[PDB]
Amino acid sequence: AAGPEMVRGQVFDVGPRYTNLSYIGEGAYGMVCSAYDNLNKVRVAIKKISPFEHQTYCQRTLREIKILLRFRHENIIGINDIIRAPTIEQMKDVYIVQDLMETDLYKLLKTQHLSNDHICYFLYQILRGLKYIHSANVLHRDLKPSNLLLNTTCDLKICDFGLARVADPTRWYRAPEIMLNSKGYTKSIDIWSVGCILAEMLSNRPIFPGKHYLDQLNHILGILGSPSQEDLNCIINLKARNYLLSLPHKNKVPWNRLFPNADSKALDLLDKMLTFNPHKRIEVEQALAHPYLEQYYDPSDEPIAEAPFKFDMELDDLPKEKLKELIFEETARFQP
Ligand SMILES: */C1=C/C(=O)[C@@H](O)[C@@H](O)C[C@H]2O[C@@H]2c2cc(OC)cc(O)c2C(=O)O[C@@H](C)C1
Repeated sequence: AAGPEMVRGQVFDVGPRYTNLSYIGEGAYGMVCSAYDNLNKVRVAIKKISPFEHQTYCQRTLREIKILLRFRHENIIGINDIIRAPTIEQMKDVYIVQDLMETDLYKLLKTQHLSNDHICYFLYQILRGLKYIHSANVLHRDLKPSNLLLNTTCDLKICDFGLARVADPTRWYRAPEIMLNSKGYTKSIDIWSVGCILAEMLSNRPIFPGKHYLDQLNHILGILGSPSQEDLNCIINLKARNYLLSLPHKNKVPWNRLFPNADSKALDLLDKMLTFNPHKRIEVEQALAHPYLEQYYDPSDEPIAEAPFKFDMELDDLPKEKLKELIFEETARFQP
């Protein structure tokens, strides 16, 4: 049929295996289409990426592929297949094939009230995938509703691991310690994000929607109030600590005034996730065992990674041509 299929001007060269192309999205260098996998007789999502001229875009691509080839968990989108040219010279583009999901949490939150069972079930599933990621000693680092994919039966998968890193322990879902001291290197960063997502499910409305960089921190303290003395001591960067002190006092807005209609158990969980001090922040295993998730919590049915990562390339500084090379090698699993 014709030649290489074309979607909105962009070449989508996915051989005869995948046909019936239909546009879904365009997150910069990466267009997402749905397709029909003629081998497996299913419909799939296919992401086209062209990272090879940007070290950063190569690092995200390598990281995502490396991680996701190694992960196997129901609440994490897996990689079915990767398509690419037989020679690194001709490898200009990379197509990642994954399960077609039906919607995402962001989309879903702009159209629907979530019943408490649903919020509970989505939360559960987020935390279940998170437990597996963290057992692998990996930080997602970019949890937000658009990275939470949903099917018609409410199965939830975590997506986009391009910012993931081996733990070294949008702006709206960023832990405050990332704004404050180092480049945020604890698992509690992900828990924070999940608190933001929880709050968003409770009200259909982002909890800390900072319009600019320092505003994000004002939204956070607007709600949690000024950090306590002990909490100030965890900000160990000179300029951040002093900045915190230069801020006018702020009251802690109680959770039931922001969410008058929420399950009080959900709000208790929310509190522990949206804890300023990262050391006092609830961890994933305790989050799952919280009373709020009582009906889904099943630790015999919450797999962990068999072995934790410890990255065989981290601190990169690798040139693009080198990253491309590893991307070529890691994508080789899938070549004829
Ligand atoms: C999953 C990570 C992302 O890129 C997200 O930002 C995601 O929101 C993008 C979104 O296009 C995907 C998408 C959309 C639908 O229909 C709503 C179904 C899908 O299966 C996917 C998908 O699989 O996204 C993957 C490729 C990336």
